[PDB]
Amino acid sequence: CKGKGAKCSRLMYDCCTGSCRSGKCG
Repeated sequence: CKGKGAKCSRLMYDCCTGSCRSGKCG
């Protein structure tokens, strides 16, 4: 996963916190 605030993609839940937030994990 990525650290909340890490550029993510369309939507593939790759955050360590939750989901994407405006293109940034969160």
